Amino acid sequence: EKIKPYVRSFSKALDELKPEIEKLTSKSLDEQLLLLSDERAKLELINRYAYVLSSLMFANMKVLGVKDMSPILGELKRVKSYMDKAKQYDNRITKSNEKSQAEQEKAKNIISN
Amino acid sequence: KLSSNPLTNSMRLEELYGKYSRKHDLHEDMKQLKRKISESQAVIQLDDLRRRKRVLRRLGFCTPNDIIELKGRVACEISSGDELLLTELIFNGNFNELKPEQAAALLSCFAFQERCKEAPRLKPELAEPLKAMREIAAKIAKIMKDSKIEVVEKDYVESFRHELMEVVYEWCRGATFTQICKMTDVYEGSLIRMFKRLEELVKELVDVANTIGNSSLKEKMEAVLKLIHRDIVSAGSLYL
Amino acid sequence: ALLPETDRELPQIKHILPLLRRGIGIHHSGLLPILKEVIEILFQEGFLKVLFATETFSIGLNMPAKTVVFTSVRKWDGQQFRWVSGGEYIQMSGRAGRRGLDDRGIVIMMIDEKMEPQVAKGMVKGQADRLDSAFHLGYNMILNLMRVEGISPEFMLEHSFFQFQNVISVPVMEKKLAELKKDFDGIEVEDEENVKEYHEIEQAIKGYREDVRQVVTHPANALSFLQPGRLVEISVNGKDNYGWGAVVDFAKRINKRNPSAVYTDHESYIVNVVVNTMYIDSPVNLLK
Amino acid sequence: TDLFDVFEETPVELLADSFEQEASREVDASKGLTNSETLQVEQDGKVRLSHQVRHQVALPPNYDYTPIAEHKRVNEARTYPFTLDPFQDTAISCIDRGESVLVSAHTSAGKTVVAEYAIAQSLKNKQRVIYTSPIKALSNQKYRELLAEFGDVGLMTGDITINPDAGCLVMTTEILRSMLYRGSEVMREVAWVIFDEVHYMRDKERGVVWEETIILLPDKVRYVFLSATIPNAMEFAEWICKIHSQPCHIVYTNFRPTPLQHYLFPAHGDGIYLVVDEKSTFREENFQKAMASISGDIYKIVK
Amino acid sequence: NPDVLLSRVINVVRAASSLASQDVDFYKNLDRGFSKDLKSKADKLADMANEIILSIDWNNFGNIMDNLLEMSDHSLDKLNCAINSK
Repeated sequence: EKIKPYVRSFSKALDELKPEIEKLTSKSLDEQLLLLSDERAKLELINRYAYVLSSLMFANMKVLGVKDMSPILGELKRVKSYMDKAKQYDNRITKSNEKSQAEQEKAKNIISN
Repeated sequence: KLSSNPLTNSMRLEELYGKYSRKHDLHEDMKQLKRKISESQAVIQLDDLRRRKRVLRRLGFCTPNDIIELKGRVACEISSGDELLLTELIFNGNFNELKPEQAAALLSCFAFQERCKEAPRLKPELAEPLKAMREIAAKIAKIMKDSKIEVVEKDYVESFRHELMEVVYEWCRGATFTQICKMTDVYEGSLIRMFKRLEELVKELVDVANTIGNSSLKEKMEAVLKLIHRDIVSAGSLYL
Repeated sequence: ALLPETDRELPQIKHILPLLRRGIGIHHSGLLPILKEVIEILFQEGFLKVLFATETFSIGLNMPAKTVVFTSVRKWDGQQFRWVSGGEYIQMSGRAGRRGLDDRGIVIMMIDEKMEPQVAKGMVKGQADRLDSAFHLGYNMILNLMRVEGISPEFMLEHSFFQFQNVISVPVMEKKLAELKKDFDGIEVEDEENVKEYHEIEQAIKGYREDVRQVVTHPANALSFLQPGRLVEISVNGKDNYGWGAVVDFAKRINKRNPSAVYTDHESYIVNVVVNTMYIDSPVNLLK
Repeated sequence: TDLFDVFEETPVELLADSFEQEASREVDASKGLTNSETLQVEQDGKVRLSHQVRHQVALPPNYDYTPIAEHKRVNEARTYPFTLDPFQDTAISCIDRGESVLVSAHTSAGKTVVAEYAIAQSLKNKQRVIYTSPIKALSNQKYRELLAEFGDVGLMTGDITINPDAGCLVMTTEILRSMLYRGSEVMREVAWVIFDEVHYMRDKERGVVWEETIILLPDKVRYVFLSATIPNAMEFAEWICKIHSQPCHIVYTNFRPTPLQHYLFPAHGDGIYLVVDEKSTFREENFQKAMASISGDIYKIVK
Repeated sequence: NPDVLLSRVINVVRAASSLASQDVDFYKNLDRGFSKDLKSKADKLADMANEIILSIDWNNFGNIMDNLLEMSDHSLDKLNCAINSK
């Protein structure tokens, strides 16, 4: 009367997930990085698979319901950590384009000046 | 349910539960003693190996798939000192900005290990390549820290006793063996024994430069040899 | 004369000669490499009547004497100024006595401490030490082991003496493992399988009522009902059941000895209860 | 924002050849330092001294074994006019038969006699033999001790390498292990290697090498091991025989060649008392007198 | 696109918060059919994690996690040094 709704609502999540998995796990992880020459996009592709695997092993431990959730949780903070490095690097790159455009637009004003 | 359970205590079911319990207590200690065996025949030697194998994939010394590189082969050619750092110190080009007297002071930190007496603040053409090599060694200690290896940076860095730099630098400039022993309290044959270990590092640096095609290093190293292999270090024995 | 020119006037060479002219010798590694062997020559020529040596002349064979004299009961090995044990000392005893030259060997040790007899039985009459390998890992090893293709870095690990006692401990347990496999198979045959489905309910009785013991026991509760004389089931930590009791009083366990010890509100209040089931050999005189 | 707060947020909740062997000897009675005789004299004027010898072999799997106590050496690769004390006779017969062997004996017990049988044997097989000594000073010692014995002996060291093209080679473990990783051509002509000072594998720094080299050494070569009198030697024989699949004999003895006398000297005292005899029997009451003595001293001792 | 797919993963973890919401000892104590059903539902998670192992191909999970962030260590070392040398 209470768990009988959630079991459908839990299993419908994975059935909505598993054909996305078989497409995502279709090409091997070393193969798909070999398609992308972008090393910056490689850092997104690698950590995404670890974030998914950390998501379900935590959730399988939530299905197992062991009261000891400590070792599964700290590696998630590493998984939390290695996405933080990515964005701060990119903001340097994007604002580096903001810097070189600041001169070329200013210098060609001086050519008019 | 215990009321609606068939055989609640019927036909002495709790004694039969005791017959189930002692079966459970024997069958349950097996899987705890099997895992006492199953965790016994595990090789204890891969876990620190994989942390080391983590490191060798980092620095270009090998591939992620365990294939030896030239950097690994250069590390295979070095056995006198730190095969990690000397492979780093060569490939970073630190010996390019050195003289045959300058580099050997940087090599003196590697053929000598025992605790000795503190040198003063040294010459700026000596402390600077010492200042160059420490941050490289600080970088390696960072990755070994990253590989969860119990390494103190300072114990990684200041394991290298840099007090015999001034001896070898001047022994690379034609000095007397009498004069150079007065610059420390380290005993004389112990200084001879480390020069003859320092020969072995040149024997590597003669050979390591052959592996790459860096005779610019090697001819500079061969200048060090005659600045090493002379009056007292060149001697022979009496069993021979 | 075999040395070069300027080397023949080094002061360590100069001052070591007239001691040797007296037949007095010094042997340690801080001497020159040439000075190590030539003193061993004249010791093997016997013209050195006393040697003062470092500990590696233990290893130097083909040069024994008659008497080995110790001046030091203990030696700082870098980590401990320790009594020398037996198998250390027996190889330290292995130097005295020339074979066809001496009838006896004389071992003398200097001491200024009160040695207990089991120490002398443990040092002088001691046993040999265990050859147990100290295999570790090296970075130059790993790239060598990946280099030599037919062998692996795991291949050295297969035959390791560093893992040997954990290898030897397994045939001890496989004897015990084999027993219990048959010791189960006699009690494997259950006359009715429903006791297992009972067991999973019967342990659920001891499992799901186990939670309520952690729930009945709430720290700030069972309060405004602990007036004295009240009937109470007395079972400290669920393992020492003292039956039904009667409340005498309660009081706060205010710990002024170190206020940093903060009690849960079970522990912070101390209740006295009279129970009638305390065993006759219980130490009534020791509880506070 | 933060995606990782989904994990923080709340759920919406409602062995063979094992034996002990006897051997003995007799030694002249002497006072040493104590005022009377150290031990009881024989009626003949000696003092008789006995000692124990142990042997055991680690058997290979599927190996049909003939006991070496049943073996006879018809001809020696190396001559010895003296009396072969049968811990030496047992092991040279193993080297005569062609087997790996451990010798766990004292430094003066006679480990020199046994291992040198394997040297001329390869020379009587026209093969090359290798002696591994741990110390350079021992290497120069064992070169001089063996080159004067045969002459076809070479040296490789980190310091000085003379005659790599000799039939025998006094050299180190670290010469040898590196040549395994170098893949040296001398490793082709080897059927026999002597290991000196085998109990050095317990070193926290270098003891890795005496283990790592042996597993790198081939299953063909029968080995010679000179180790000290050690108690746990047979578990080592399991470690030898498993990894090479060739038989490994051990030779244990308690044999003490020169008879020793243990005296205790108090600092700034004179009473110098035998506390352990030649027969390893602790004098408890002389020791009591040694401690009851307690309420530059070298010059007292030497003169 | 990952913003499509990870948003599908977001719903799964939130529904994984929906399953580890309540206490299951009321219905699992009742029937093995309830007990086997989530035992049937847990068989997905053993099989779904095994698919990622084939992409790689409890103490095994530690051997998983260091290898995952490992070339992730390698990337940013190349990403900064592509700009540090620039």
